[PDB]
Amino acid sequence: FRNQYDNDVTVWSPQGRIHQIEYAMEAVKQGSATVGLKSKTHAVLVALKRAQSELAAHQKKILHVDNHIGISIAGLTADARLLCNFMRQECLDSRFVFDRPLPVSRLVSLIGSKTQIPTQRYGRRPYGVGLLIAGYDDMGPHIFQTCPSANYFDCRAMSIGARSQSARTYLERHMSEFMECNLNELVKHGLRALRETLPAEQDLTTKNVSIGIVGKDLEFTIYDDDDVSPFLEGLEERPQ
Amino acid sequence: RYDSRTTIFSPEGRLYQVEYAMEAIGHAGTCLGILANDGVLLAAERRNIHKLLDEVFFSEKIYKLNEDMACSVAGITSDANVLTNELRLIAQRYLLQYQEPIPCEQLVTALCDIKQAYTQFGGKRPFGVSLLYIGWDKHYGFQLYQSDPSGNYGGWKATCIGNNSAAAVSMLKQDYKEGEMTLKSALALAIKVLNKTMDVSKLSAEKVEIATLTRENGKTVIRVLKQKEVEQLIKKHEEEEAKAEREK
Amino acid sequence: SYDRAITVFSPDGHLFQVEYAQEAVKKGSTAVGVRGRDIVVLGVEKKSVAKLQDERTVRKICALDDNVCMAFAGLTADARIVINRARVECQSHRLTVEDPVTVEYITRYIASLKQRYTQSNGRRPFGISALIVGFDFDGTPRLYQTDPSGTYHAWKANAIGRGAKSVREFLEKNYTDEAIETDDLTIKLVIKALLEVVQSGGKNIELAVMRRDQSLKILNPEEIEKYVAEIEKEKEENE
Amino acid sequence: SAGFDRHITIFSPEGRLYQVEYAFKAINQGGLTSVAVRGKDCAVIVTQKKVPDKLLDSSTVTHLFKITENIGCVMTGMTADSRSQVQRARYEAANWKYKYGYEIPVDMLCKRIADISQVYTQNAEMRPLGCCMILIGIDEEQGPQVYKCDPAGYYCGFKATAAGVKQTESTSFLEKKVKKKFDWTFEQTVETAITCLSTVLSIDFKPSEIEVGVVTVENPKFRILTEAEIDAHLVALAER
Amino acid sequence: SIMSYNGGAVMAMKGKNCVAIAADRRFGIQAQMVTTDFQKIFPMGDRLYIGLAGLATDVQTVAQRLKFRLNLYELKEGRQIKPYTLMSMVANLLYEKRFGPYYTEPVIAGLDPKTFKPFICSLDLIGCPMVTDDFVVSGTCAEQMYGMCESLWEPNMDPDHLFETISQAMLNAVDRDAVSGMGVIVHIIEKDKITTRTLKARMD
Amino acid sequence: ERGYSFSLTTFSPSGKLVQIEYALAAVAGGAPSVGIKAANGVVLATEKKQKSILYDERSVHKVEPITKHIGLVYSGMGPDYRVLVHRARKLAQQYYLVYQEPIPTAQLVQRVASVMQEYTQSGGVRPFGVSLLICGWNEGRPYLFQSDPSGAYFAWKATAMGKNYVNGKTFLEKRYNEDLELEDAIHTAILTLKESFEGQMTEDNIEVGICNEAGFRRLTPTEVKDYLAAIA
Amino acid sequence: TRSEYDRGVNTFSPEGRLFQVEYAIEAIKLGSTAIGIQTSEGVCLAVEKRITSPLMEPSSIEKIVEIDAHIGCAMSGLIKDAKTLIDKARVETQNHWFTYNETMTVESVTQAVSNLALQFGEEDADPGAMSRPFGVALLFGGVDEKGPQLFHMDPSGTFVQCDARAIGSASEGAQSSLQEVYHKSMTLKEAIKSSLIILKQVMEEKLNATNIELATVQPGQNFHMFTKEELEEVIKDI
Amino acid sequence: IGTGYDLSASTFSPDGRVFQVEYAMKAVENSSTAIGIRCKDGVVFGVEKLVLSKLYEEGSNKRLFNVDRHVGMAVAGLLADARSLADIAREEASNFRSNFGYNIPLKHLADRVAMYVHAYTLYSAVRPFGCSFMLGSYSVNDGAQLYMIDPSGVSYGYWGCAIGKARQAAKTEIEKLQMKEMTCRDIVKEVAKIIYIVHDEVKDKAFELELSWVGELTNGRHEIVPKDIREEAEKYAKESLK
Repeated sequence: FRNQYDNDVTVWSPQGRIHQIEYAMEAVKQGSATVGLKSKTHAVLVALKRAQSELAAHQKKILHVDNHIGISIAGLTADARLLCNFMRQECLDSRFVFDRPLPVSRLVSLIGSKTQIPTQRYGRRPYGVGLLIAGYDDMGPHIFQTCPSANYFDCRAMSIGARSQSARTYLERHMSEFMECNLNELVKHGLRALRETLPAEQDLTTKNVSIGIVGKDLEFTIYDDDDVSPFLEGLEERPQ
Repeated sequence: RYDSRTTIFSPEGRLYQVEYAMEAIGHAGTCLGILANDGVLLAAERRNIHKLLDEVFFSEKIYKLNEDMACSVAGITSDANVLTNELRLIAQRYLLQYQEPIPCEQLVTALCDIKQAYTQFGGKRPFGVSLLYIGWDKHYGFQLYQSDPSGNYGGWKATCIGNNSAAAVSMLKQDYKEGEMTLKSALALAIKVLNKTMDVSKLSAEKVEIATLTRENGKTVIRVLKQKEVEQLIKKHEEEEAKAEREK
Repeated sequence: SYDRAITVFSPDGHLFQVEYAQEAVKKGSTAVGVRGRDIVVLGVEKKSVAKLQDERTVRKICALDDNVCMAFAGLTADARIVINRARVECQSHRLTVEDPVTVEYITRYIASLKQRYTQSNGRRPFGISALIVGFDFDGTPRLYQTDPSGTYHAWKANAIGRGAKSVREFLEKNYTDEAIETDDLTIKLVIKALLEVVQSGGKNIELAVMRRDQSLKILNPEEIEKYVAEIEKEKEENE
Repeated sequence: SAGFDRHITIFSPEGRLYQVEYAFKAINQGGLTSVAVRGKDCAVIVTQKKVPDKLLDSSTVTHLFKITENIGCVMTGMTADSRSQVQRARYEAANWKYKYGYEIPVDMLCKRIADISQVYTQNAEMRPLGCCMILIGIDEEQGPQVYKCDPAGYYCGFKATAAGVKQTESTSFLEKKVKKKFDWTFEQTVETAITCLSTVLSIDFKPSEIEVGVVTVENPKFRILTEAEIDAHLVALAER
Repeated sequence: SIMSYNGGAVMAMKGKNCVAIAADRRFGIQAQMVTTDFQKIFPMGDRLYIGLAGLATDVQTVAQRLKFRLNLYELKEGRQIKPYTLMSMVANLLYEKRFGPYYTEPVIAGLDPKTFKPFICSLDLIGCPMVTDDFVVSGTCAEQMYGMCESLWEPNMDPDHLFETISQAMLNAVDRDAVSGMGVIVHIIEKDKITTRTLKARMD
Repeated sequence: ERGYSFSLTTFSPSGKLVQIEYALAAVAGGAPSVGIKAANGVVLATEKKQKSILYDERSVHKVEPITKHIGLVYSGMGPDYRVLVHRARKLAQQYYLVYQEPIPTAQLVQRVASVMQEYTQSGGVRPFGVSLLICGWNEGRPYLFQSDPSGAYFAWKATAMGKNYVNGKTFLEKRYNEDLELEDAIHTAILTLKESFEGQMTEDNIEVGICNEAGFRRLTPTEVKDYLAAIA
Repeated sequence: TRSEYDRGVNTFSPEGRLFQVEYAIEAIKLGSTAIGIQTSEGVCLAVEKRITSPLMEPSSIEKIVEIDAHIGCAMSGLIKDAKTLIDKARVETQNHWFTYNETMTVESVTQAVSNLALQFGEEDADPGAMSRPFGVALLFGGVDEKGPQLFHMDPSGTFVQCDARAIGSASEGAQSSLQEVYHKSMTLKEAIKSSLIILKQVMEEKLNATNIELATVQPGQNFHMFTKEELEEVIKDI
Repeated sequence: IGTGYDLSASTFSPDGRVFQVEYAMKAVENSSTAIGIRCKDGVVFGVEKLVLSKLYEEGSNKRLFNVDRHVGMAVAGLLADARSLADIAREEASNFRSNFGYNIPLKHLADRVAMYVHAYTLYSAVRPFGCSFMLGSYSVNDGAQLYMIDPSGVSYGYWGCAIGKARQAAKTEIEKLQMKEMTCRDIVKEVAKIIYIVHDEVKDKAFELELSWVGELTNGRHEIVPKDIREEAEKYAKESLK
């Protein structure tokens, strides 16, 4: 087997790749799609909730870590949850020692440092969770996407997960309004993005969508079926 | 297959590494001990005396442990030395803690627990050494125990371990009269067993290593048979064999 | 493949090392224990010592505390180690709570010890199954079986080791409420179950009886001949 | 027969440690060569310099270094292993000076660092630092010493030694020179080293392609022979 | 005053090709009297005996760990322990706990196993080794026994004379102190016989 | 049999650890060394021959003293021999500190055997590829021991290991007698070095140390040259 | 060639799957069927005994246990694995009743238990912990400040609020039946009747008193496991 | 091909080479291209950053870091590797300042970071840092230095070097530039045109240029090129690239 080079993260391919890292990268492609948008003063995280069966609740994909910073997970439940407790502990430690919120860029930098150790050292499996980070700090809203290759990017938007290329090309079609949009406009743009991800037979129902919005004065608040109801009342109809 | 580290279980349940540690004792020197009415002894084979060994030693296969504890060794030399040192440490730790010589059964169980711990876990090769402890205790007088690299043990009145051990023990049990041997008859029986089990027409006293344990005058004395004594015993058994064959 | 790894699930969801250790008990020796109204009995097949073994140190049945006993099937070194650990834990439990250890507590400790020995590499599972017996403070007869998988279970009368299936079926067909009315009836049942597999009788069987806090004495080899005379007498009596 | 060449801690049949020889061959992999010659009261070290381009800083690519103020060092092989080993040697020499209050003799420094490399090759936690060492210095009542250390931890004093791709031919030339039993004065030692390098390389090098270090009794400081003096020495050799 | 917490009195003596060791038998707390069977003299061999002075329980602990380590050494070597090794061994046993010192001042005496030359030694609380060619005492009666053994001892003293001298010295020295007394055990050991006695002194 | 010649913690189904045997094979390929116990002392020697006379023979010594009366020689790996010397010195000096008495050579051999067999306990650490020859004088008796990579230790009236050890052993058993004298012991040792020296021993080509009632001392080059001339 | 990635939990498939975790998931189907249903009046837990021998003591085999008087449990998988899980859950509930002196919500119960879970590949196992994924699927039900609540726990550490979830050997079929047999307004009595109906349709043998263990948790009373007479009463109707 | 020898970094080759560091070489050569040039009174850095998606914000994955106030950080390879190496280097500089009380020389920092990256090269339980990074500084009493340190662990001194898929290409067109005399003002132009010519437009398009420098022009302080000088450099590029 020529793929004896993908059994641990500590071996390189003959062509200079770490195939285990690439498999971890592709792992988050399995999870459900999730797209985020940010305005002049407001950043939104909208995700597509999934359920094991219709007789049970949908899997939460938007996680609250601190009043100003919020995360969205796509990938392994275990790794994402561990990253979430790590995020909460670090945000609290920052609030305790500096009395200031953890910067989005600094938080994502420590996330990268934490998740690089499994990539570099034998032992812990690489953190195979795609994280969408949306928060607020001195220069306004930020959207940070932390790829499971222990890499992160400052993005205007990103959709990570299953069939996320459709949302990616939707946002590629629709940059020109993201910067100047208000809450409702950006929310409807994100909903159209997920609807692009979602196939024809399915639609963004109340139980299907999860919306998280942060801003300058508005904390990272996550909406649910009853809470997403006013935001989806302004939503248009699917252009089918 | 299932011949990897000892912490494995064959589908039939066998511990193959422990099994090999068992059969490895068949490569060790032959040593036996038997229980007499008023005495106990250990007979051992000096398999390696080529020409130039200084014999700067008190006994090679037989190792003393305590004023009351003595054993014979059969296995790898390194594990042999480690086992003897741990035996001394445990026996004297018991003496210091309890101000009484350690019972033979208790010390035997201590060694067996260590040996099991060396095959129970840790990815360490089990001690490939089988021991024959000889000693006295006020609880059961004279006792002889046969250790085991597996970590088991047994109380025996006649037992041989080493090369050609199966035939030796078979004939030994064929010719054992329990409860009615003194030290002299026990010595004669051990010498005959050595005659039958060694690869020599006439075994030399140099190849033979005998230590006898006996309680008298309120104290237990452990002595290895001196060269004069062992040669006298072997010559007596030799003329006894001559008597047996001339009568035959 | 998936067999030579203690902590690796098989594709069909089996820890094959654990099941192999469990199967290692079936190569031990038959040990059957029955709990009665006021008695608990332990019947084990004794290896006939050839000519020289000292039967005093071939102990198959051992008591963990003055209120609990146990017989084992499996490798003797593992049984000795677990016996030492479990009686040490009984003493430490009496240190912590001052009251006699209940059978449930000691059985749970034994199961947890075996389990912690079968959840990591570099630690071979204890390949022994032990039948825990004893009376509680209120003198209720309880009997427990511990499995090398690290689990325990409450059995009214169970058998382990080789031929344990035959003894199990025998007990199923013969265990009655009236069969435990008297101590002698429980004894008759247990010797019958023993001779089901060890048909030689006489020797090669060891028995221990625990009544309501008598600090059990193993039945000595004078009334095993008497009790087997009784067994043979009842046996020619119904036939 | 074979297949035992995978682990440093595995004895092959016939009791041959393959991986150590693999490291010895890795010494040559640097592609360079070095020689050391000792006189009555001097010890000259010279090594070749290869520059792929002018783009590099020649002042930092020196291949010979200074362990302590009177102990100099030259080495070859992998340059990363080289710098790690010189760092370890300097650490050990400083520790020796701290603990024992006087400068480390060359023989003891070689012995201790060879013990370190032996411990490296005895346990399977270490790649055995595949770079060979040559150490020079002056000691009272014994004079100049030249010592060589190898990844196996084998150390020995040399009247003259060599290393690199041209090890065997350089050693043969050294034997041919030492069998004549001549005093080898300081300039004579230096010229023997230069002639050895030039002939075993067959290049008749320009003076800018060699770095030279020398320690003498009158100059116990390990003096790195500067461009002026190496020019004097080797162009004098040219005309001489 | 730690010495006064239990007290004691030991003395060692040698003569011509023989050794004599004597020790007190009293056991009692710093103020009250309890028993008279305390063992301050201990057999480190057929001709080796060690006397201990210090806290009673500290004395017993150091004696027991000494016996453990000495049997370890005897099993490791197979030879009788030559008494200078014993003195260095006891010095190490005391010193290895310098920051946790056992407030115990022991003493040893014996003979050389080969040439049968008697040897005695003295040890300090923190373990200062010391050897004398004449005599050595330890306990609470150090001053009196020191002085009167200086005024009484003679070199090259015959075995019967050795027993008489040790008996008179120890008895008339213990007549001068109270916390140590009420029975003294005397052990004279020669290369041929070991006569174990207890001289009749006052029971007071 | 091949799947078991790869670790030190797995027993071969028939015999024993194969890595120990391979370490022994490494030992048997080393520099020949011969030790001889005479009536009044002991002598051990070895060959220091190496190509490239450029090598400084005085720089390293194969015969080293452990204490004032204990010396040792090896056959096999060099650096492992140095490490063994270091550990032996530390152990002997620990014994001296504990007992304030020169360390008996039997205990030194036992302790060095324990320390080398320690490296054989677990995997990831290879056993020493070196066998030791221990010379010592104590209690009016010259002691000669051999320490093994396996941790085994045994006594020897006169032995020789390393390259061509079988021929040297045959020579010794055809030469040695129990009433041998020290000078004749040195003569026999140098002859044993000779019969397989392959290249005309010089004063520095061999290295010989001697121990007696006056402690242990490695012979100086002058005495070595004198003895070589006497044997011729 | 999957074989290089099933060996060990710290491996990633080319499809990014955790094959060890998937095997642990499938190992749930080795356990007996457990069915829990959530109703406004409470939650009831129904399980199969799978008694090996009539001589067995039915009290020993535990398919439903109590973590606290207000909460209930159901198991499917290894007995010892679930034993450690349940012991940790009880220790955690007493930890909460210590720290906050309150009854801790079932979602937080499954949170803490899942925290003990999904820790197999964690470096904090140096003192000693799971080197292998926990091999039992957990069914948590009870009443808290949000009324009756039932949560299903996945050996991977995932949890989901489920109105009616079935775990064990017949999880697929029992779930399919519960899909159409469940209504939101179902009463406790009719819910338990439906649950035993599903068990009867699913279980390998006939339903008798020794084939089913039954549990109920309502806001009024505490955790009640149906006794022999209560089991007979609830089974005589069906 | 070395199969059976390149599964770990502690195993040599029959030819005597660790294939893990060679594979790290291969990975670096399969990475982006970064150039640096040391001027008369400072050093400058240039990064060719590919915008993989316009969705990415500008300044994302910033690659010209600054380990210390007077020390920059250019790097090519893995961004996670780059950040981890930058973090350990920053901790090293902070420890040097805490223990020794002054700024860390570039050569000494390079030696320490090379030793640390070697410590990850020769172990078996870890992997060598498969990223090549640049060290640049300007000290008024020491001078200006530049260093390239690859995963092989060798920290050599280069006047101005490049790393990436156009290593030899950037060598060819940086050799023609004369270097030692002009300062940052006349060196930023050359860096800009070099970066804009090495990049391939038919394949691997969509790149932006970011720049940073250290020197007395900002008082020996590393910082990104000011927006005015940045657009001026871009204008010189578009004029010169024609």
